[PDB]
Amino acid sequence: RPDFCLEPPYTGPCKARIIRYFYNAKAGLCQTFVYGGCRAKRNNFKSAEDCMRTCGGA
Repeated sequence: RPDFCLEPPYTGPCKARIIRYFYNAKAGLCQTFVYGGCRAKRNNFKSAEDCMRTCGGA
């Protein structure tokens, strides 16, 4: 797994409320967070499957 999977979720400086998935490396699962709408980082996915496919295991 890519190092980016270990980064904390980043909402960013925009004020939208867009529900996205991030890999929570401490729990070993993809969870939702609120993305603000601009300046997304890599541990930000539109679906749980893509999240899990990129960053997970079991």
